[PDB]
Amino acid sequence: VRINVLRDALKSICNAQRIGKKQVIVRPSSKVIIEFLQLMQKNGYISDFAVVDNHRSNRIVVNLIGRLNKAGVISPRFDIPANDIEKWVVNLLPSRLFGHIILTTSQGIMDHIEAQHRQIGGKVIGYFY
Amino acid sequence: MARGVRKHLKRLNAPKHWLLDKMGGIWAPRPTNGPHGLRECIPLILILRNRLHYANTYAETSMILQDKNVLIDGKPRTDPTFPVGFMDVFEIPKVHKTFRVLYDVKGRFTLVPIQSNEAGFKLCRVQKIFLGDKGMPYLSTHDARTIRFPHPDIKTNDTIKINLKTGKIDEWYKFDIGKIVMVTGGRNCGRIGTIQAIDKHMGSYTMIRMKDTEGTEFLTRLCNVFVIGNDSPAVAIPTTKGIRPDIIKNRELRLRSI
Amino acid sequence: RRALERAETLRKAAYEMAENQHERAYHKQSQIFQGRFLRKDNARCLRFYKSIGMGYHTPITAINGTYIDKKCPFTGNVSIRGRILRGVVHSAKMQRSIIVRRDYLHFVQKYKRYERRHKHVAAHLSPCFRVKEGDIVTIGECRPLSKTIRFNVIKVEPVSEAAKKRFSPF
Amino acid sequence: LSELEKQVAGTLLKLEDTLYISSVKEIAVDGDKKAAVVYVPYPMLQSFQKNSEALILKLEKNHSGHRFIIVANRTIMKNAYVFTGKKSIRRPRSRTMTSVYNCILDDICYPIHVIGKRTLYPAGSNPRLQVVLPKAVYNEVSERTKTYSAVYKALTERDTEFIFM
Amino acid sequence: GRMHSKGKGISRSAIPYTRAPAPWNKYTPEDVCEQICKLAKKGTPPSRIGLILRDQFAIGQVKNVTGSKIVRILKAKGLAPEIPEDLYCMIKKAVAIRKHLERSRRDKDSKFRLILVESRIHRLARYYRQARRLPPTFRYKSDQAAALLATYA
RNA sequence: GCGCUGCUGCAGUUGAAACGCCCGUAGUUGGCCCCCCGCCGCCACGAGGAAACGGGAGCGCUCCAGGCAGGCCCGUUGGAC
Ligand SMILES: [Mg+2]
Ligand SMILES: [Mg+2]
Ligand SMILES: [Mg+2]
Ligand SMILES: [Mg+2]
Repeated sequence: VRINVLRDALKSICNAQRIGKKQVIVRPSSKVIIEFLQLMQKNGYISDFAVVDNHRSNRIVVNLIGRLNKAGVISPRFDIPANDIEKWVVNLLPSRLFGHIILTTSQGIMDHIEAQHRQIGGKVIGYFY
Repeated sequence: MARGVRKHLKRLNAPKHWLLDKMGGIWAPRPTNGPHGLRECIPLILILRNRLHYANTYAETSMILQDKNVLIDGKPRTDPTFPVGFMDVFEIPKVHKTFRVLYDVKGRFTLVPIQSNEAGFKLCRVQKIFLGDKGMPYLSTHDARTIRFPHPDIKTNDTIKINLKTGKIDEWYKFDIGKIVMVTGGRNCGRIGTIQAIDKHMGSYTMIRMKDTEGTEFLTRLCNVFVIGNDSPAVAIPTTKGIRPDIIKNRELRLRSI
Repeated sequence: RRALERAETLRKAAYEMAENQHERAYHKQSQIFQGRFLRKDNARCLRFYKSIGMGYHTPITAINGTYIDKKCPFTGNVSIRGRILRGVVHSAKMQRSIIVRRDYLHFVQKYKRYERRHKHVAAHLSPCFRVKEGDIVTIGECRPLSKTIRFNVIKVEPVSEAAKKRFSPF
Repeated sequence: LSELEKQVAGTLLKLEDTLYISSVKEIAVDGDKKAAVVYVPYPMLQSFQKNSEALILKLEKNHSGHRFIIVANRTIMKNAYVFTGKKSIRRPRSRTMTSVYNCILDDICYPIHVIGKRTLYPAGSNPRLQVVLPKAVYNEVSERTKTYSAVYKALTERDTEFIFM
Repeated sequence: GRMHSKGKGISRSAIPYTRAPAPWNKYTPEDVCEQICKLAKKGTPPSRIGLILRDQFAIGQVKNVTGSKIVRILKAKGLAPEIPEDLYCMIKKAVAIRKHLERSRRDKDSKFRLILVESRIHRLARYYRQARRLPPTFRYKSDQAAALLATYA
């Protein structure tokens, strides 16, 4: 059965971007998907998107610009102590200069840079570069 | 499982704030029972030998104590292992030196020289009010001193001023918000501050919040909060008014002294 | 008039008990001095009860009941002190005792995951409380009452039967 | 408790030849024209909605200066459960904020039924919701899109816009 | 067809986006409610009731007219059955299979199907026992299924 | 060393290895939705609680392994954390 909607959405996004398309459709929308896409947009990776209301698990349409290189999720959301982020950065990201790691905290969904700025920790959701 | 009480003390198992050297020897002095317990006291010989440097060995300290050259609250003590504690009086008449035992910001015992106007008394913290034989009310203090027939207005955790000459109360300080206090245990030993909040948790410890004069705020449990007067201290305090510096500031001080 | 009805009801319970010859001994409340029941006026209290404190209130059943239990926290001679815990009822087959189920989590650092664990805790249940399997109870600590019992029930929150057994840490 | 109320009451007394209205709200629009909202208590909304278009046109013609709209007054609660200390109190879903806003949007243009909704998330601009209306009405309502957007922004801070499809 | 099979069909119905009644609708909530009374009195399952209403009276969705579902209306009128319809039909099918089997004790595919149907019945009965839709004492026994079927109908 | 015990991080068509198939309890995992209430997990801070070992500030036992010292006008010299 369907479990992780975000994983399906990200896989579809990468599949479409691989063959140089311009628009993708994701079926089951959700708040977490919307925040993930908002962060991606803010960092300049996927331009804009729209949500279509059908009264049943709204759909969503996104527009690409051939900048995204890889996106993914960590299924069992482990807890990241505020001082245990550099290990994950080294393990997951190509470099310490570019790339982002998404965490959910009591203060909301934020990039790992922001969490390092505020010296707090939380749970890991995904990553992209 | 030992068959009886313990009489020795290994050097490594001794309290840290005594500052004994690791290689000084295998053993350390074992304080005898008295006004203060093992973990909130310090033996007399350590003061007489490793601090004032008046003696170089155990035998010299024993001879000095036998000659009755040291007074502790006006009563000569001949025990090299007599425990000394907070808010004690340490006067040596033969050299006209009088000190009061207090805590430094770092959390160690210190000797603060005093004057004669305030050297005839001591401050005591009341921990218990109980009925003794025949229903006569009593009270006990942190230095193991019991007083009969006290004023009803005195309650627990208050502070009491007893004259050493006779041993009678003259006045007391209530435990309330806005009274200067001194911390006698934990991570905040030696700090001075003023009470700002009192939060009581049913069936568990009561927490006391006080603010330092500079503006710092810290928390500690009521078991080691000692009132030392109203607004201003009743007794003398070390040069620094209970202000703990940070590591950087302490390093700057060390470099300046070097 | 309300107090008068209570005293009569309490008085009957004492005299119908003396007609239960099957019992080996006569069970009584230690605090009350037998002899007050010979007074026709209601000038004396016939039943003893206390408040355990900690914000819990005494059930009306204990105050108006007609039962004797020296291990009850309200009408007996025990005191509550220490830790207060919660759990669900696992079995209620003994005379005045039950088995309580507690659930918690254990973390394993190597695998960065958890385990679900449970323990069984036996407690004393006073007649003032009615309990079936699955209900939530609050237990307070007391002195050793038996080989395995060191807790006493203080509060019962009913749960519907047929409900799904679920992992419920408390 | 004002001046427009007497005028609307007079109109209502003229129209018949047993209802009652809670209050009146006036919203400004970019142009000199303004908008007025008549608050009909919830149980009588369906009573007012039988002849809403006729009432609105008669009210507009009798008194000009701003357009008239009819919307019900619904309360909003802010706790899914309310802990009284003993039992539990649950908020009905009809009192949620999301349902109320949708009901308001439906009521603002009652005669025409919304065929779709879409919310855009531009790269930098604030997200805005655009609705979809039947192609038939088109110009029959094209002169009230600005006022509709203004009122929807006023009652609910969510900005919007209109298209036809 | 997935729980007890390998099929992956996707035949369903798609209801409209708008929840409003049809413009040509000429029925109030009372008139339809009386219609359910007559149909229910005659002994008809809610699904067939909806079929009849949609076909004969041209009512695509009862909810859009009355604001409530059929079984809710019946319960408000105190006419809903004690045993939900789907479980009742499951039990009917099981009884029919059991009769055919006791007629002949060499068909094994029938036994297979009986196993599947009984498993489904047990699952649904457990779900209904939870949520307090059925008496806690409710239990399904194959030996006396026909009798209760007759009474509970 | 060994990603040849694999949580990070193995393999299962042919090299070793998918139960003959179905039902099914315990167990594990379970779509979307209400901004603010209660509880559980989670994050941060804090209190309380031995040192020695480990890290670490300062000091020229001739250096070093080490130790807590030394000169003088010494933070109340220091042994901080
Ligand atoms: Mg299956
Ligand atoms: Mg399918
Ligand atoms: Mg082969
Ligand atoms: Mg092989």
